[PDB]
Parts: sequence; C-alpha cells; structure tokens
Amino acid sequence: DPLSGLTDQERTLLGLLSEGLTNKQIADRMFLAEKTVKNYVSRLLAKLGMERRTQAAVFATELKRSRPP
Amino acid sequence: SHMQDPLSGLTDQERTLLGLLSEGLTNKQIADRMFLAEKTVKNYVSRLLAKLGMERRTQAAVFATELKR
Repeated sequence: DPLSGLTDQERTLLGLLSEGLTNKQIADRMFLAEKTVKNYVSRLLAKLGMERRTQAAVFATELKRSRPP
Repeated sequence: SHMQDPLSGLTDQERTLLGLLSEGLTNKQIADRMFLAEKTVKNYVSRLLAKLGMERRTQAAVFATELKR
C-alpha cells in the first residue's frame, strides 16, 4: 500500500501554494531548503496528476470549501 | 460600496482571462480559446495581475476560484 494520499507536509504545501508563495517563501516558512520544496512540489503534482502549480492551487481552494478540516 | 462586484474595473476580456486562468490553462491554451496570440495573452495576464494587485498567476487563479463560489 503506497502513500497515495497526501502527507501532512503535502497538505501544508497545498495550503501554502494557494497563497501564491514561491518555493523560497514556502521553504522559509517550513524551515526547508528551497531545493527540497521544489522537489516536494514536483512529487505532489505527480501524485495528483497535474502539471502546473496553478492546478494544485485551484485544487487546494476547491478542497477548502468542498471538505473543510 | 462594500457590495460592489469584486471584478469591478476589469474589462470583459480580463474577466474571461481570469476565468480561464482558474481552469489551470496555459497561456497557449487560453490563446487558442480566445483567438489571440500567446504573446498577447502573456501581456494581458501581466496587465490583469497589475490590476488585481497581485504578483503571480496562482494568486489570480485562487481569487477567481473563490469568486466562482
């Protein structure tokens, strides 16, 4: 059984992408290197079957309202 | 007023651009749908973002998604 859903960091990453933060800004909030965030965004997009940041951001937005935490 | 259309001051074309941005489309994809050159859409996106007081594509797509609900 692979980790097919989102980890806690991936959920946070989704939320921060929806604020329009760049990888460097995200990294600054997560205490990570920018290259790590870039790699995490790539994995997250791949998992979700999307190619672009904006798609993930739109999916995050729709999720916040369709199924609030 | 506080009740004024959040899209106030955008042209019809900028509103459409906004709506298509929020579908996750590329400049080329938008251009194809709007019968515009891709470079023209790229310029319009920058002007749109200027108008919205935003720096990045993702921010526009999220704002539009929010408005759609």
